[PDB]
Amino acid sequence: AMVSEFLKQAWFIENEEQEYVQTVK
Repeated sequence: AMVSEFLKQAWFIENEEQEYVQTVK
């Protein structure tokens, strides 16, 4: 079978689940 774990997000990227480092306040 062919999975699309990378394609299921490659086109869909939410800011909430985006790549970013934690910055203090």
